[PDB]
This record gives sequence, C-alpha cells and structure tokens, in this order.
Amino acid sequence: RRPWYIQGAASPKDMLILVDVSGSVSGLTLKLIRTSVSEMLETLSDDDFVNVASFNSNAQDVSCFQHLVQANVRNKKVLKDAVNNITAKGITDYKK
Amino acid sequence: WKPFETIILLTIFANCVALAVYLPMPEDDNNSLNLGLEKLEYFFLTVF
Repeated sequence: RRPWYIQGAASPKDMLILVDVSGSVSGLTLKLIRTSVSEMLETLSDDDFVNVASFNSNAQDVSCFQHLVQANVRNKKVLKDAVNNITAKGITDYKK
Repeated sequence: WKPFETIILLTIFANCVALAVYLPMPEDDNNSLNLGLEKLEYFFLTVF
C-alpha cells in the first residue's frame, strides 16, 4: 500500500465505486462496506479519478460531485465524509 | 359433503408451506420470490 508500490505496479485508473445501500445490507455488512470503501480510497493517487455512487432501486451520487474527480487529499476527504453518512433502506435494483 | 376434506386440508397445508418459504428481509428489501408469494395470497384468500 505504499504509494511508490501502487505507483509502479499499475497504470492510472478511472475507478467508480458503486456502493449498494439497499435494505438488506443494513447492520454489520453496511459498516463493513463503509470501512472498506474508505480503505479502498486510500489506494488511489493524484493521477487517478474516482467517484462513489450508490443505488437502491435508484442510483445517485453519494456526495456533491456528480462526475469523476481527481482523487487528491481534499476530494478524498469529501468522499470519505460522504460515505460515512450512508444509510440502508429500499429494494435492490442492479440494472439502475 | 363431497371429499372436500382433502381439498381444504391440502389448501391449508400449501398455505402453510407458502408461509414458510417466505424470507423476511430487513429495512424493506425484497426479492423476486417474496413478490411471487404475495401474488399467491389472493389465490389462498379466495378459496378460503
């Protein structure tokens, strides 16, 4: 996870995290999902672009961003603070 | 007074089995099967 390693081990990315916040994930798996998305954002650099979306019978952005943003320390702070505010309710729909 | 014993006993038995295969999901999720066993409740609430 050291950035020199992640830097020399693959090319840049255009990652889009897609959290599932349907009702059935509530409980344990939801908090594991929050911690996991944070620990995944921590494997990105300033060369990569990211955004966290979220779907439960309707897909929307987890935050204020609405497209791919540059994954620097400020943007990743925004996306972590937005992922921590996540709640689970609804029916699942993977197509949307 | 026909053999309606069996026709209502088996209907209640199938109602029980359809009650037991239902799977309760949290926070108001659902799956395809549960949405079918409700389209089967108007068939068990008509016969009865």
